[PDB]
Amino acid sequence: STRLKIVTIHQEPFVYVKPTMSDGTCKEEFTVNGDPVKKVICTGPNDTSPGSPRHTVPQCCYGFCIDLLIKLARTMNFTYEVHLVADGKFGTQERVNNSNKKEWNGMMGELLSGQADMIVAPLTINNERAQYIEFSKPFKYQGLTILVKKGTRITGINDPRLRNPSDKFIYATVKQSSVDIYFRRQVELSTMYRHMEKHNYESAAEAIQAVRDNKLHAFIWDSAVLEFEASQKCDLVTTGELFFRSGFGIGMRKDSPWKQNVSLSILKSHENGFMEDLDKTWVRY
Amino acid sequence: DNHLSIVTLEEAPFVIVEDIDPLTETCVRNTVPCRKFVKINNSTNEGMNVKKCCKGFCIDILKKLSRTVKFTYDLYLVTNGKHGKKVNNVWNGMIGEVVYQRAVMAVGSLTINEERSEVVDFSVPFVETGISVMVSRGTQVTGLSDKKFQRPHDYSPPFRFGTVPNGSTERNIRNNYPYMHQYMTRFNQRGVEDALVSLKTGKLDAFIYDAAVLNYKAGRDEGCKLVTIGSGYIFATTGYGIALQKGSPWKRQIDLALLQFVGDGEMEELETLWLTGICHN
Ligand SMILES: CC[C@@H](Nc1nnc(SCC(=O)NCC2CCCCC2)s1)c1ccccc1
Ligand SMILES: O=C(O)c1cc(O)c2c(Cl)cc(Cl)cc2n1
Ligand SMILES: N[C@@H](CCC(=O)O)C(=O)O
Repeated sequence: STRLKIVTIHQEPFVYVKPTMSDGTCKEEFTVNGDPVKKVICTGPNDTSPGSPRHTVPQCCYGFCIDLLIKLARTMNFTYEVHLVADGKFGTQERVNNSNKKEWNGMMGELLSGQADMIVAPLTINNERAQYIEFSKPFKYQGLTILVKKGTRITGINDPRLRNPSDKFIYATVKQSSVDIYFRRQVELSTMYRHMEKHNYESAAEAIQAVRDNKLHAFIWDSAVLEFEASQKCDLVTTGELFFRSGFGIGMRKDSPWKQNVSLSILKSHENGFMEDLDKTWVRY
Repeated sequence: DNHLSIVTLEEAPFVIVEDIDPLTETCVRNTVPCRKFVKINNSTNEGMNVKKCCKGFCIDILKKLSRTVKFTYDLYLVTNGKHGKKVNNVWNGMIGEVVYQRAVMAVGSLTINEERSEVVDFSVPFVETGISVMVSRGTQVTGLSDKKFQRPHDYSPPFRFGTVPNGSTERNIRNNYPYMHQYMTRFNQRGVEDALVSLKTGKLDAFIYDAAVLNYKAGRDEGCKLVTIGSGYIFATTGYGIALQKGSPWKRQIDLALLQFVGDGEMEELETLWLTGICHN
């Protein structure tokens, strides 16, 4: 078939996921600035629970990455079907039993096994993944930053209340997340990691609420998300300079005939203001 | 063969050129040899390849790549243009040196854009950049779509804004906003330093230029009076990339090595060493 199988993941504001309405269509929504929200049907599991059947049902997807897909599809003249990654993960290498050989899970695993032809999601470009798949030039540049209550002054990762931690100023990230792994991996962040390990949260929503409830003083997380959170919640701000800059890219297999033109299209969309429009639509307010 | 011709261009703090130490005729400390063709006079095109020394953020990237990817190199400074522009259907600058095979690669403050990617290959980005706007603190500008830029004669007096021509920033403005662009050319700046002086003394209202260089200059500005608009506003976000010849056998290993430097914290070290300033916002 010539229809491309697109795999994505729920991650706001890049991909929202909602149920269809009673007639199986997606609710009409707009922005106050006028434009209808473009929505696509994505099939995927709708029960995350462990050991559960993965009953694939049509759902409604929209957001920065879906707008980007729509544009690429029209510009490059392809059709597509979207589904949500069956195991709910972005993609890490995990060990098999009886073997020290690793296997990718998540969206990476689906792309490599042929269950998808393209990953269209906020997929961090890094060395480990690039050894196995091809990435476009970044469709979104971002990094790590720090979410605090309005009025809290923190210069960034080199602020004294971060570098010399105490329980008078608690900071933390999400357990087992890409940020936690980054803080573990880097030896020079050892005293900060020791502090964070005492305080890390189970989810970003929980960390973000704790910042609101003055139980967590600073939450360290991906800047794209935190800028979106600051945009809706006027009591919370980001603070300090970005660090550990990174980019999100479209993912394709090594042999893909789409890779060159997908990347040129992303460059074109940055240069002509399309990407800025997506930023103001989905990441600001 | 693993000995490579590589081209660069001075632009602090990414590439900084020093004279060689006259007593030793060697490049020491954090510097590497780099040659520059210099004319004898204006009548003939006879010249000398002058031995100089280079350092900076992009030079440290080169040193790391040379070590990790295992090549040696002969580094030279381009003298035919600057970063790269297509003139009468012929690329000049760093891009041109790669297209016409005088250099295996170009290392410097070289912006990735679509038209350059048609004639060279780019590595993954190793510095985030794009287009920013520098003003004297207090001056109000929303971004590139600000009406004062897009329809400049709708204001009396019109807003005074310019760029340094012939790079990726001018090319983007020319392609996107024809009226803006033709208006701006009377405010063309010969270089970044001229523009900063013009801003600070109020002869210019805004300077539109590469985001990475403007963020660096804002960070060291005397009195922290020149700022980039917005919350680090960047239009047409992109990166500096290493330019290689189409189909280069070096691209894959250069890409993986750059991405490894990110993962191992090496990129954070180069930021601290070269890109930190005392001003913030
Ligand atoms: C203009 C804003 C800012 N741009 C920067 N880009 N990179 C750094 S640190 C070096 C680094 O992390 N490279 C890896 C990134 C590169 C991009 C894709 C992900 C991997 S700052 C800047 C520049 C100059 C002075 C002050 C701020
Ligand atoms: O492994 C990943 O690609 C990854 C991992 C993450 O945790 C991400 C988060 Cl929180 C937000 C966003 Cl926008 C992208 C993310 N990507
Ligand atoms: N870095 C730019 C030059 C400066 C600019 O035009 O912003 C380039 O590669 O053309």
